[PDB]
Amino acid sequence: GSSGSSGPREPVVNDEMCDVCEVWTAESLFPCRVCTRVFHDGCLRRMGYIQGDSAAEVTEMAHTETGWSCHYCDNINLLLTEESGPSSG
Ligand SMILES: [Zn+2]
Ligand SMILES: [Zn+2]
Repeated sequence: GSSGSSGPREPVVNDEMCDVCEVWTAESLFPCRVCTRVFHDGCLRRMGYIQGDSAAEVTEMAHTETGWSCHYCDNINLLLTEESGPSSG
């Protein structure tokens, strides 16, 4: 194979490291910032998590404070009809 890596000084460890890249960036990380679990939208579609035809007229609107909310959070922040269907009870 091949080997070659040194440096007894390891970089800071942040819990906000992509689960597919394990890397962060100054700017806001996707999907969200607060949501501990961070994963690049592309890392999902690529690997094989989404691969769904979700043609939309939007590129990336997560960074913003009030934009897209990942599944984990699934917050009803966005102002729009979110008719839900909970188990009849
Ligand atoms: Zn990633
Ligand atoms: Zn989220």
